[PDB]
Amino acid sequence: SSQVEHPAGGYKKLFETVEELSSPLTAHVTGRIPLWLTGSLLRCGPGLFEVGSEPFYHLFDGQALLHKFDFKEGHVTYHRRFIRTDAYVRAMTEKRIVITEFGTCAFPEVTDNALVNIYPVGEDYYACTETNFITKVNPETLETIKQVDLCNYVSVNGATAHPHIENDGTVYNIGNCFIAYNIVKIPPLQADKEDPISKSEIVVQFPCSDRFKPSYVHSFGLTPNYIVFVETPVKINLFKFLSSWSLWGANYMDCFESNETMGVWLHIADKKRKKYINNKYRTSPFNLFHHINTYEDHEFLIVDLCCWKGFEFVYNYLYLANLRENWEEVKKNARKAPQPEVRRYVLPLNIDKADTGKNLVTLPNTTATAILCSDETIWLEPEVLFSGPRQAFEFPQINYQKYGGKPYTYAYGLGLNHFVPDRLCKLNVKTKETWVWQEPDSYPSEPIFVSHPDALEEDDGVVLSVVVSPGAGQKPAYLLILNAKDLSEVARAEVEINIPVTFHGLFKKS
Amino acid sequence: SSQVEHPAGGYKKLFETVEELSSPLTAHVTGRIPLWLTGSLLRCGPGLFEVGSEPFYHLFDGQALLHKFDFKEGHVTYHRRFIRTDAYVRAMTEKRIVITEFGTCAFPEVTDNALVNIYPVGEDYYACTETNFITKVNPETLETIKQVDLCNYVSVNGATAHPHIENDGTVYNIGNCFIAYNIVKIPPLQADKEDPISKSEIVVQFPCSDRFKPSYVHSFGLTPNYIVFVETPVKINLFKFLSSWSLWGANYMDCFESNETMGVWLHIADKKRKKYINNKYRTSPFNLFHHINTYEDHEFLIVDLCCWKGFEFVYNYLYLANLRENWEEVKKNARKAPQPEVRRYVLPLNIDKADTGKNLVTLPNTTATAILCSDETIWLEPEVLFSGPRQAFEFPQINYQKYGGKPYTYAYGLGLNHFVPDRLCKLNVKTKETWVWQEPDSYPSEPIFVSHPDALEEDDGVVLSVVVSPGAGQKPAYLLILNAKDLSEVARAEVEINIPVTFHGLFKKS
Ligand SMILES: NCC[C@@H](O)c1cccc(OCC2CCCCC2)c1
Ligand SMILES: NCC[C@@H](O)c1cccc(OCC2CCCCC2)c1
Ligand SMILES: CCCCCCCCCCCCCCCC(=O)O
Ligand SMILES: CCCCCCCCCCCCCCCC(=O)O
Ligand SMILES: [Fe+2]
Ligand SMILES: [Fe+2]
Repeated sequence: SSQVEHPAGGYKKLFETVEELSSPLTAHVTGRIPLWLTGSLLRCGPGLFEVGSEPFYHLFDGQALLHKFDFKEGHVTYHRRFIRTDAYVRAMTEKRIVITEFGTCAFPEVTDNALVNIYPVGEDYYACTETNFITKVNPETLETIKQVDLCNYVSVNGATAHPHIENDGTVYNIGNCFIAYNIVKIPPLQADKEDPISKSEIVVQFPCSDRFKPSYVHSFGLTPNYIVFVETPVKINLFKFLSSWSLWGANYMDCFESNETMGVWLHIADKKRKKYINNKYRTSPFNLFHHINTYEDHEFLIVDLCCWKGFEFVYNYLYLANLRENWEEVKKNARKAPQPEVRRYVLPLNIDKADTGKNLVTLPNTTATAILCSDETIWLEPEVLFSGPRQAFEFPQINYQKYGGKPYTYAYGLGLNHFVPDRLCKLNVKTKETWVWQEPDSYPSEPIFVSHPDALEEDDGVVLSVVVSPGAGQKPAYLLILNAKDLSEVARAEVEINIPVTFHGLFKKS
Repeated sequence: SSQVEHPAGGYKKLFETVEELSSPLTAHVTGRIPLWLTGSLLRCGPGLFEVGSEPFYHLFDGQALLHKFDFKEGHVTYHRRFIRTDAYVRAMTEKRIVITEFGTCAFPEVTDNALVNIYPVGEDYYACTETNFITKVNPETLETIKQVDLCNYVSVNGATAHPHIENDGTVYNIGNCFIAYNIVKIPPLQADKEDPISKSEIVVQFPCSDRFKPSYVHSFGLTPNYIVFVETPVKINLFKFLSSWSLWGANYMDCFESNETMGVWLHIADKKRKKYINNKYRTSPFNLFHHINTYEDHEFLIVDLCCWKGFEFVYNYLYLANLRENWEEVKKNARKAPQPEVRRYVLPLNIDKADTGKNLVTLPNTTATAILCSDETIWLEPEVLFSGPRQAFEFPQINYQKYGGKPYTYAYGLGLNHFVPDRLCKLNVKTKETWVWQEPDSYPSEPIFVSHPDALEEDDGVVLSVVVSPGAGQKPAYLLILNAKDLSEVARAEVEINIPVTFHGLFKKS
């Protein structure tokens, strides 16, 4: 949990327009930047929160800004450029809001505002949002290369900002199809050197709980042998979605509703046999954005999730007007929102009818349960790993390359305090011990883990976070490097300009 | 959690017949019994697990044995006597099992085998089970005085072994009525000196979820202004219950079944206005035996519970044959049982329709939620206070006289390890810190708190537990005194004879 209030309102700087740079700045280092840290931290976020006098309304509406911190020989640079999307380019051309964003209807066509994340496919990097358009970008210059329409290649209406990436470069993602949820597989770059997106395929399909209302989907789980998909009660109303949007004046946010009675349905597919498995896993209602990690342990799937307890769409609390309120009002507004909680669910793969009415979760080191009912639904209860009053352990990251999809012990996260990011966290998922890093009037980003090259242990490395530190006596922002063992500070690299909120990203080793 | 295995099987001594004493034994003290500790620890349990060659089958079948440790001027005695119930007396007379017990059908009429608890009404003390018969006993000699049939006074078929006792001596309890659950109020002893049981009344009534199947009920919650009842999916099948029992050969255990679809329904009544309040609180399935404590905080009820996650009846795992198995087999048997978990539920008293779809739990220091649905059910999620793999924090006790029904911080409990009692626990319900007391091959009882008589703080006192320590190198049993602050040992009082399992009891100040 956080141990801090924010009466000064410095968090408002997360949602304030900035300018791009024409070339990299030097970042003033204090402490010691590890000499083995060589490469680029690449992150996305909104950077332009109004076009002239026309305002963007929602957290996810501001125009995509691609950020880069470079690390070489203990020295750091910072650079940023707006992504030249249709949304941005046409807004600059016409000097108004042209494309409808998530929560901002444009007055008189799908957004490609790639403000959320960035990931590799073959030798390329793509910025994304959650729509059918991803944007190829140059990871060294931050130039925008190409718009790619996933619909030209596979049958999906969108795809998440959280694809899983296997060690050979294979990319998996999930997307709505208008009804199913399709898993897309993009193969690694092959000898022929042609673009791996042109070899995309749907490998497996998950069914939908309601023919006319698909669930919103933000991420999914992957193990060597299984794919896990969590169907939440946040639904997309397709009657509102597929009508004339500039008639009645709609945006994406206007098309969501909550199903009060379904709870959550969890789904598994066989990854290698490409086959949906018909186990009716059921539990109580929550929103889910980020899976932490998933793994196989005997005949069981361990599914670790950042949950929000309730069926109301958490995105309702993320209009900019609310996030720009003063501290007492920010807290008041979040009182009735769903409560964040890290939960471990355990999914049995061997369902014996003879165990009807009992708990199937026979593993020795969890309190998670799974009850086989007579209708063959399997009712799940979680083991809670972390729970704090409006204190979210969010934007989770692990040592992904070596532990993604596998037995693991540690996760790192961004700590939200009534939705305001004010700390960095580490959770031991076996023991539930936590570690916190926190300074007054400091607003960090998702922490990203980078392994030490001679690491023996899961947490032998650092985490990198971009921190916004407003109010003079300090420089506006900095790159924070923390030791992954105990979250003690190793270094920081201060810059002379503001940085707004960023959502996701990656470290690119060079 | 426990840190101990039990390969020696010493826990079997908890379920072995003992002989009563004709007068008190001296208990050899080591360490220093507090000089302000003056009075008697009174506890009930089974003491006779077979009649001749006819065996009792279930944990709750053995014949009631009343235990007493006396404390005066740093010296301790121990005494025990079988309760002269109809079950016991007739078994001694006829030299066989005459009355059907909970899980033991008698070959050829309700049991009054008062093996569970003991409590005060006016100037009297009554041993109880959960039936319509309670047994008046003498707290100084341990003589049995008389049988009382609650049906002669109030309309109930039974009553729990966990009445609440207000500071003036008022007694509240709950019982099934064959359909409702009735709250019985027994007033304090008045000037006229007549037995307060003759002034018993039903003050309020809780409705039943199923006309033909009432829920099993073990305890309930009480605050200055409210009564809380938790209706679980463990049901009593009245078609099986009310048929001729010695025809098809039935016992009490044979009449229980689990409703797979209702989950848990929570109920509140206005204590002072004597009125059921019609709020449809709903959550997922669990068994519940013991409420820890209940209290009012602004317009909310805080409801702390020892839960078992699942709908299967936990009492199915408590046949003596299973509890007498070897350790590896005990653990194996408990793998599919419900998982124990301490949970805090929070019940809003102000339901505004304008908040439909949202979390009503606006308190600042909980993660518990309560969601108002369109059908007006209020779906609850808990804040988990303690969770360990088959490690139950059970038989909870608090500083009851000063904190029962009120804001509080500390609970004490008996720690079960795959149902085997092997430690004593303390839980801070605000911070979730725990403290443990544990020795190898030692099997404690429910801890009971005694305040230092001039204490101003909540945990300024001691806990008392009766501990079975088999295997030579030690005396068979002892009374354990721990400091309530940190569970560090203060003293023990060893006795030369075995003591079997005991369930509940009290400290009687003299
Ligand atoms: N990560 C926050 C949401 C944001 O990425 C976003 C911004 C703009 C549109 C949008 O749409 C999501 C839908 C796309 C089509 C298929 C259904 C989901 C989603
Ligand atoms: N504490 C463990 C259960 C035990 O007290 C017990 C032993 C024997 C009979 C019995 O009956 C409970 C029913 C009484 C009538 C009303 C329904 C519950 C209960
Ligand atoms: C760094 C963000 C701070 C302000 C917003 C915090 C509220 C986050 C709520 C949970 C996560 C929602 C998903 C956002 C990340 C994404 O777009 O992938
Ligand atoms: C000291 C008891 C040890 C053996 C039984 C442990 C299993 C207890 C399960 C939860 C509590 C059930 C109620 C027992 C006490 C009572 O009858 O009131
Ligand atoms: Fe995300
Ligand atoms: Fe009990």
